[PDB]
Amino acid sequence: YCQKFLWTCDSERPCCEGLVCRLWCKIN
Repeated sequence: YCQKFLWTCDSERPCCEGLVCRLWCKIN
């Protein structure tokens, strides 16, 4: 799955649509 908001993402792990992969997955 994509990483949920508080689910810290890595640049190897995609963020959900509308979310940016910062330190953690941030919503726009």
